[PDB]
Amino acid sequence: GSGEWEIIDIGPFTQNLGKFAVDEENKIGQYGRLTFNKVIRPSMKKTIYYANSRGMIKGYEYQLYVYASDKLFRADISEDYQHYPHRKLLRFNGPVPPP
Amino acid sequence: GSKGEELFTGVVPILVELDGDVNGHKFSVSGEGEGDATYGKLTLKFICTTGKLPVPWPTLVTTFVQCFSRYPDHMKRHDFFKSAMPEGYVQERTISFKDDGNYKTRAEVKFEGDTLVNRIELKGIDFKEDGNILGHKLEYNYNSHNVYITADKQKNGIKANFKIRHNIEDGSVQLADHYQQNTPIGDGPVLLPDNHYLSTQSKLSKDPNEKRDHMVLLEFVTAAGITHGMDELYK
Repeated sequence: GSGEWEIIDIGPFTQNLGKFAVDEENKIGQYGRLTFNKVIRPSMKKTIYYANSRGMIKGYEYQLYVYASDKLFRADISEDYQHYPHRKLLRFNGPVPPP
Repeated sequence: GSKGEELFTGVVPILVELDGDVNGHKFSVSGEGEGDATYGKLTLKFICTTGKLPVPWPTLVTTFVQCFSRYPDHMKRHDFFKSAMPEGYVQERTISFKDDGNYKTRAEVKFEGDTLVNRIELKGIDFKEDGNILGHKLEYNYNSHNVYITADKQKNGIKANFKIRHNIEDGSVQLADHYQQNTPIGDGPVLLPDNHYLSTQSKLSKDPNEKRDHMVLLEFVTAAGITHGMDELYK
């Protein structure tokens, strides 16, 4: 299962998660070619656990608001330590209204 | 007590090199870090240099330097590993995964300059295509184990037996039975130990900045199983 969502800051590492999302979305092509602008607040994170009685940490999930090509998107990213490559884009859509 | 023991009184740089072949799947790994046997402490980072590792990282932890074990003062006469340095020792294992395939490893552990180097060849066979190992069904974590050691006077070295417990994603546990033989490379005298064991704790982690398939290891190893001060009871 998973833990609870909590706010995180939007430093360079979080910006890089946004760049990852836009790179991944560009491979899929639904929105044409997008140019990363910025990740804005709020950014959210939760812990992912193995689905068994030990409940150890398996990875993390992120929810971001990302500007690309001056339009606002919502991107969800998972980090899963069991399987390489560890980051996967789960969701990328919009444009959405500002938070 | 050995001459080789003086080589581990401070922090020692470590290099690890592995070439593997599991069910035909060839791969290579490089690792680097340091060890501080005063505290039984190892810090290492491994990178697969051939792309994606075809087996789970946890399966290779025991293969990737027991000379960094902390031996208590009253047990220093039983530290074979340091006594073999700097010429070093050969470490051979068979690792049998219960209801699956097996690894066979031969490694040389020795100083090259100031660096302690572990160079490994590994061959795995008889693995199931969607078993826990080729199927990548192991949790990315590690348990604490004891390594049980006895002298092997015949070969002027030691042998060890232990069973690794690998957490499986479905909640089960995969056993990996380890049989190990170590023998010195040189022909200086070595220390042949009484029965004892190494108590080992390991933490696995990831480098958030690393794009390669990789493993970060923090380990603590402490020798145990021989009582302290027995003599004084009879005085």
